[PDB]
Amino acid sequence: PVSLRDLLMGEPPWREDEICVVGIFGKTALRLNSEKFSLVNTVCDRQVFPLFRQDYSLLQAYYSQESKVLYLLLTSICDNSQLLRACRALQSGPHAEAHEFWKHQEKLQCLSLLYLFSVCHILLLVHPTCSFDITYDRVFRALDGLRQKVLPLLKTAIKDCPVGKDWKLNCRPCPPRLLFLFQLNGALSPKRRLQHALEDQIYRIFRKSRVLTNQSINCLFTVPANQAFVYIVPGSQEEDPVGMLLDQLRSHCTFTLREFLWQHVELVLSKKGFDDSVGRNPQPSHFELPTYQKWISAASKLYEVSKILSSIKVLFLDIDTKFSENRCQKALPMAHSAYVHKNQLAQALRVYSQHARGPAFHKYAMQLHEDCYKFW
Amino acid sequence: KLLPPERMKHSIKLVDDQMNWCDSAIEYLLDQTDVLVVGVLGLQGTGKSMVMSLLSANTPEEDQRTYVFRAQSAEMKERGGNQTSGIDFFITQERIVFLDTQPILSPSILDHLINNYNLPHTYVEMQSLQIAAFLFTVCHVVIVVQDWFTDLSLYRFLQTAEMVKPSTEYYPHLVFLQNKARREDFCPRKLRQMHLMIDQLMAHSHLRYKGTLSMLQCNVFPGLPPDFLDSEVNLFLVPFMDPLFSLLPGYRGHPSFQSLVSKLRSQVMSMARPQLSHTILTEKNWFHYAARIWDGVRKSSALAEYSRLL
Amino acid sequence: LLGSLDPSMTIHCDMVITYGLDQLENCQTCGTDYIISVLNLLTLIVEQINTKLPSSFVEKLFIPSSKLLFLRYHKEKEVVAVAHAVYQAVLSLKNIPVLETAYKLILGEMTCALNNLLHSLQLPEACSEIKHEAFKNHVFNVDNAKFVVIFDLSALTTIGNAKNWALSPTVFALLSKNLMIVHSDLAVHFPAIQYAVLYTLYSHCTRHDHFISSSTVTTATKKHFSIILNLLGILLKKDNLNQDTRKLLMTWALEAAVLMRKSETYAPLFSLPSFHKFCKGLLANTLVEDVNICLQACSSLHALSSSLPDDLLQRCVDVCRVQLVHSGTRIRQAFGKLLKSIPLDVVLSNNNHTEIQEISLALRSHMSKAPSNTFHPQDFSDVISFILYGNSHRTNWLERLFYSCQRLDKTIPRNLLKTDAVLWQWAIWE
Ligand SMILES: Nc1ncnc2c1ncn2[C@@H]1O[C@H](COP(=O)(O)OP(=O)(O)OP(=O)(O)O)[C@@H](O)[C@H]1O
Ligand SMILES: [Mg+2]
Repeated sequence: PVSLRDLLMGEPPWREDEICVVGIFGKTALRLNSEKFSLVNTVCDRQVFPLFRQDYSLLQAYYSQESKVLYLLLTSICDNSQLLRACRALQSGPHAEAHEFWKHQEKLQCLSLLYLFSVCHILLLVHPTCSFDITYDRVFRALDGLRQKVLPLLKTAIKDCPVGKDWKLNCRPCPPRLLFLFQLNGALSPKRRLQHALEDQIYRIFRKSRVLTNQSINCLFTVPANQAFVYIVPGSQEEDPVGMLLDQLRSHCTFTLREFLWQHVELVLSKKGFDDSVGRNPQPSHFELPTYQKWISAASKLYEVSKILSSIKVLFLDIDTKFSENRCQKALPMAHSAYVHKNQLAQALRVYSQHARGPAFHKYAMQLHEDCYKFW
Repeated sequence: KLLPPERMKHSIKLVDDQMNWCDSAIEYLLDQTDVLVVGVLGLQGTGKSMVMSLLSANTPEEDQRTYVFRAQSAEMKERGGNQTSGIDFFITQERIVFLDTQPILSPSILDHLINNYNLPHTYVEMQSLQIAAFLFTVCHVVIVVQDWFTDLSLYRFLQTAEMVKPSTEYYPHLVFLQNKARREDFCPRKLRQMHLMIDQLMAHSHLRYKGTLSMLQCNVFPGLPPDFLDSEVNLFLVPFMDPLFSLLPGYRGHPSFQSLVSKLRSQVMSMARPQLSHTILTEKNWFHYAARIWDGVRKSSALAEYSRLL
Repeated sequence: LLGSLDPSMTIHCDMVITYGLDQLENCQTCGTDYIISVLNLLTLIVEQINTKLPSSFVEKLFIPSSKLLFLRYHKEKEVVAVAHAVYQAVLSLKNIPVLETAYKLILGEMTCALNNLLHSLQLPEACSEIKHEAFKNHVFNVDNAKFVVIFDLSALTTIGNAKNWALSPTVFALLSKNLMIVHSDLAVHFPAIQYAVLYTLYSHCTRHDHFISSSTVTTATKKHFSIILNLLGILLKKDNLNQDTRKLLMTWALEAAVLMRKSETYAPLFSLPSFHKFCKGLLANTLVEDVNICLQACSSLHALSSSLPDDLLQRCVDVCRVQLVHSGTRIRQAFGKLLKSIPLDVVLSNNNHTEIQEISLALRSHMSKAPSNTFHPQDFSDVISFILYGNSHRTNWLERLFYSCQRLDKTIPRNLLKTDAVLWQWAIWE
């Protein structure tokens, strides 16, 4: 378990080995043990992550030789672990600076998510509750637009790589498969019914928003057409070790997640691939199983990638900022057409404040004050 | 001769399913002044109906079938659907108004609209903002119900809802209610972190989210000194509903559900009652004021401007 | 193969010990099926070699660098169960010289964790009489120390719940005086540690009838009952106790109260000062916000109503008088039954009722304040209707009215809001 940046720099014992990359991302509550680490610990059957152990984003990697599967974890502001640190730093060290700080964090998370979808075969989404979050519909739409725009730079970055022919054109091993993992959280066979209902709801919502199309090539990700892609984690006494220890002390004084993931990993490890298309005329989908060195050759080049900064600045707090700026600009004419001069200035300022406001009111207020003072 | 006005056994709808005003609550209002209005906001299954019912005219010892605000059934959770729709109205014998609203950004509502201007997602997003703005301008206190701590997406929605209100600007009080709290959430170490995160996430909200409803003074943490918290925000925790040595019960690490519910109800009844507008309103006048506000919110300009940006 | 024979031979112990240690020292990043087998083998080795294990084995099995201490941090409950079983097997040996080594190592680790927790709150160190050199400089995280303390207490319960171990720090003395620091400030920030310590002490004391018969082994347990009563009385008088801890204290107090009346041979035990402190704590637990706590205290006072000095009966009379007017019907009946058990020479004597005097002070304080003008016409109409006609037209309605008449933006004790007399007086004044 080492950082992704510290792993691409450096293998001979397993250089030639067919591996399958699996990515993990989502939101996590303020808990002692993150749900992402538990997933890797249970799938690998070993304590991979031990217990009690400017930029707020991180990418970790881990390779399991017994299963030939590479795991990639992503932690960002969406996780309460990093948000706590961000708030703590903000507490020690303006309405406009905080907005920009949060916007920058969101942009960094978006860039990391974009990179994760280009170097993975299967992606998992975790959530602390069974209810589906609809904000992901907008997040995915915003990610697809950015992915379809920085495509030439990404392809030119890996142009000189032994990845293959289809990989060089699509800038990805194959259309990734998205899997969902929900937590019971005391809710509620009922589990199967809830899983089917959630699958249908997610499919319909993503289909109406055009996120999922008939052709698996233009889509950012695909979902199985006959297998299950939604898993609900039931409650257990594993979490909160203090409670488990207390219960044990009191007693002394008197499918599965692995199978759910293997049903999808086996397809990639058997060169069969993923075939999902219901447009009555399916087209062949590219697929390629690389080795450790072959995959690293492309991952290292994609991780180092000049024009991405300018292309990512066009893409959310952007809508809120634009709305606030528009409101302030519209309110400015009313105050500028209202006005010794202290009384007039105060009246104009009050009228402007009562007319409109937002996240960029200080700039407009200062501009109006300067204009009023320069006219007398 | 000095008989009581009337009594209500169940809540009535204040806003229809199609966002239509319902003029049927005036039959229970009087000409009395100094009224208190309480609102609620939350996700699909946080438990807004149960909390509103237990805070208005219900007790935990009763059955969920007698709640004034219908709760979710066992069969409804199996399909991932919502229960409350529109806006509900209810007044207790103490002359306190309680308003229950539908979930915001609900997947069930969106799915239902699918099987029926650009995309339904924008419509579902705008409806939530409209309801939030209406509640922010016609209520004295607004309670936010959450299942897990720090969604990080609810704060942005709360701040943007305030920026599109209809129109010395009035700002109601805000209460952060964490439902289904566990033992690990009742530790002082985590409590301090929760307070710090809340204070830092709404440093420029303008809402009255701090200064009152301090669970530290309600004896929730007997020996915790007040100086342990740098700033106390309006936060409350509600946990999951429920020879002599061998009969000792298990250790839970937090007070009983009934005790916490009673404390929260006691504190909500003592909330301040400022003036909504520049005129002393009565129980009957507030109805007309709210109706006018709803009519103006539906046909507003700021909301349309924000909708055109998506 | 090892389990076939009985522990009455002299087989090669070095071979099996080395074989087990070799696998234990290299079982960190292993599967769940292998760790369980290694731990089971270790338990079988310890059980088979009875009284023939050198001090080096137990010494190397409980050190900071030992792999056994890190194997209890597993997520699955099965691994923790076998890990605890190993501790139980080592603590169940009949060889006193080797048992002391493990006992001291466990106590040292506990002291190190407690010291780390105390330092985390910027407090001085404590428990320097059981410190160990193996943990001279070790740092434990808050979650790690909080976990090891409870784990060690649970492990100690093995010998604490024994039916007959002459160690220097006895389990009773350790949990009653060595770990007394957990009740000063560690209870507010880490109530789980205090609960675990109290639970272990209660479990060990209930197995010997709370050492009431002794108030070789009899002469050693001739002063444990007094210590138990003193601890219960001191901890009950605290006004900043946890809800879970108070319930356990009430259960223990009620059990002890019922036990002191089981036989007449315990009559001379009612003159010790510890009994007076215990009774004071019982009286202090009454009139609290928790109905169940009050019921338990009332039951405990009723069980030992007699044989009590007049100084305490006089205090109980006032408590009963105040509880006669309560919103709940169970409290009224319980306190009425308790009051009927006091002789008439005390109930009708001319001593002052201090609980009745607090009520007067609260009413006076409320009347001396400036009017709030929060009483609405409807409230007045309902109150007057209930007096002039007998119909209140409201379906515990007094407390709701009182709460609805208060404003948080702008003094009566909360424990007095359950008394009907205070509510009626306040309503009439309003
Ligand atoms: N603290 C709690 N302990 C136990 N069960 C709870 C708790 N909070 C909520 N529930 C249960 O979870 C469900 C919550 O749904 P409820 O009808 O109370 O409101 P809601 O989900 O906010 O409403 P809607 O679905 O109309 O948006 C109910 O079945 C309720 O019984
Ligand atoms: Mg509801």
